[PDB]
Amino acid sequence: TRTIIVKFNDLEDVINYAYHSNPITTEFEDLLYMVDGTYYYAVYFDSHVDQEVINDSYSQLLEFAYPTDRTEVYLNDYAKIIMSHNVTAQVRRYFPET
Amino acid sequence: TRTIIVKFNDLEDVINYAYHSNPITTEFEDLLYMVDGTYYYAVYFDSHVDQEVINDSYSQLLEFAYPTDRTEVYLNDYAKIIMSHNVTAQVRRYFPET
Amino acid sequence: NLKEIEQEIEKVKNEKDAAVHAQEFENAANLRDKQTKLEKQYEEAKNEWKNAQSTSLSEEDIAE
Amino acid sequence: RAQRVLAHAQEEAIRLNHSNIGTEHLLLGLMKEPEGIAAKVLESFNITEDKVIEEVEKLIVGTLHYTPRAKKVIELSMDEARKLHHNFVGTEHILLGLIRENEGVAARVFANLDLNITKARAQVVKALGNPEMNNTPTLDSLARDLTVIAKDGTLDPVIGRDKEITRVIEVLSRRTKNNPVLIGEPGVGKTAIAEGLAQAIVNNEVPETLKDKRVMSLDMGTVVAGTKYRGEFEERLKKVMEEIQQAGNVILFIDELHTLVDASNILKPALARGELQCIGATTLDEYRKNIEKDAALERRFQPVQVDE
Amino acid sequence: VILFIDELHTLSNILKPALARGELQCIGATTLDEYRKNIEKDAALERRFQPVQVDE
Amino acid sequence: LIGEPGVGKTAIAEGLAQAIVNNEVPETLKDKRVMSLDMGTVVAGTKYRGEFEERLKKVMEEIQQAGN
Ligand SMILES: Nc1ncnc2c1ncn2[C@@H]1O[C@H](COP(=O)(O)OP(=O)(O)O)[C@@H](O)[C@H]1O
Ligand SMILES: [Mg+2]
Repeated sequence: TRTIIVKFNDLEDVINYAYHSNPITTEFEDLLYMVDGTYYYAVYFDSHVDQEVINDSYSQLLEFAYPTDRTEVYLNDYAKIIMSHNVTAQVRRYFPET
Repeated sequence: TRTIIVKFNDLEDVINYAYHSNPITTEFEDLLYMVDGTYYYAVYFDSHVDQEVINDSYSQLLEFAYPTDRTEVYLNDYAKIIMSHNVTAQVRRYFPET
Repeated sequence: NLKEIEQEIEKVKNEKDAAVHAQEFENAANLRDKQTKLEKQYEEAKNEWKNAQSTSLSEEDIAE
Repeated sequence: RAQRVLAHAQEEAIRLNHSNIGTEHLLLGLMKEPEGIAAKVLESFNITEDKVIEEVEKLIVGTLHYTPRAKKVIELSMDEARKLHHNFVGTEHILLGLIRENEGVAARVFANLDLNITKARAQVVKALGNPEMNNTPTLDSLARDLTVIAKDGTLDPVIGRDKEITRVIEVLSRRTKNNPVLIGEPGVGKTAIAEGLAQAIVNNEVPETLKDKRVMSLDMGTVVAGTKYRGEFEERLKKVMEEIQQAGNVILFIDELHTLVDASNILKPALARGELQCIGATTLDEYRKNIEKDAALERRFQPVQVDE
Repeated sequence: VILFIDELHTLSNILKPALARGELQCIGATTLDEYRKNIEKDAALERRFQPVQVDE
Repeated sequence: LIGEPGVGKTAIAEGLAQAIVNNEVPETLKDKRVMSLDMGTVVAGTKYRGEFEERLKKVMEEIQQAGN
């Protein structure tokens, strides 16, 4: 699948990934969802990206967050979109480093 | 295998082997390890020494020593090298007769 | 009162092992010779003990 | 312990110029220390340093911190040290922690290099293992062993009860009625006498006769499980008895001996025959009211007074 | 873990593997009638259990 | 054997057994087995109905068959 989701317990973990992670030099589209305070990170890859970069990212998120416990359909239903197409840039611009 | 490891409960057994044993006129390299007071004896034969001679020497070792209770990897990690490349000779030259 | 030899035997053996653990072989041989001497003295003490190792039941032992 | 891998982690982070310290860095450090058990075990699976370096480079300042997954891996490795390896943690514990947490860049490298997880765990266990690969089950369950506690050193010391301990020692050395009874008010130290006897046994103070005899406190809490079934408690009493018989090195401490004097007809032949040696603790009033009345119990037990 | 067992009187030698040496910390509760009858009459329970009277 | 405690009744039974072993008894008791039975052992583990009677009956039948 080209749609992954990971689970950030707190916005501190999101800030940690935005600052201290150097993701693979790849192009992708990022959306941030929130339900009951839990942050869900959804990134969508175009038709030219390999699943190896996807597992590497899912591990860096896994190095900063947890695997998703909610399906994509459930998040598209009940989760409020918080950020789209720019996650790291906007948290870096607003939030400072830990 | 090319590595023979035997365990000496005490130093007296090491001296007993050093003086009272008559190994086959073979070429080998020997080291003496020590963990928790227990002594371990390792002998490495050349590539040209046959396996039957290895087993023969191992069974000659068992007269004065017990079969090893720790693997070679654990010994190389944790055990301290007490003597190198000449165990019988150095034990004989340092400690006197029983 | 023979206990005053076992403790020094234990101390000498522990010092023996600690000394050989540090690749100090001359001190090791000296300590081993001392340990052998102390072990022989302890064996001699045990020998005098078993030589001292008869008691009879008297009328007073029963009166008590 | 081997902290040089943790020391590597920063150095390899600078060398690769990464902004974090991940599980792949820890794997690179395990490679950096060839002496390690983890390095040898992973080398046995043809997983060597240059291949790991190439895989990490294919896969993946100053504010470098261990990623939450790296911290989780370290915590798991400490928890894996609960394999009776005390506080000290080694490289193979770290490798086992990485194996258990099959998530992260290290897990991705293992999958990419086709390394089996269960086989690696078995290899580590065998490397840590031993290459070369009587008892009273019921008594050890319903009774409290005092000699093992004394050997462990957890038993509290006994002070000043030298005369009582010597009296117990000389009573136990008799041929016919070698069963002492400790008579005293509650809370004076009657159980402390048995504990001190166990300490003397451990400290090699007892004579040659009691040199290697265990002191097992037969707690009489619920040995009488059911008072209505015929023989339900008699059966387990007989079982405890023949277990004590088959291993003739068990001294038995029975607190509140007067509660058992239902079991008189079973304990009487064994005590009179010499298969069981017993130490009892009772009160003077209870002793006079129960044990002194029966002449059969007097022909077995010898009173010892424990004073406040 | 601190173990709580209500109706303690419904429960010694069932649980000495953690009560003889105090491995289980019993924090149970019972009435005075069910305490004097079977808890006060036991030697092992007197060694470990301490009566905490609960007031009206 | 009737007597005060500690007079030697069990000693009397043991002496009879020793006389059997040393063979100083009449011919009718030359090779008899003196077997000491404790009733607490017989009653041990007898919760269900009829088990004690069954055990005692088997013991008696064995005594009758052996005859010694
Ligand atoms: N002589 C002694 N030396 C050390 N501790 C003692 C001594 N006598 C009693 N104690 C302590 O005081 C407590 C008293 O309990 P104890 O008198 O043994 O109960 P019981 O008399 O019912 O056997 C024990 O837990 C023991 O630790
Ligand atoms: Mg009798």
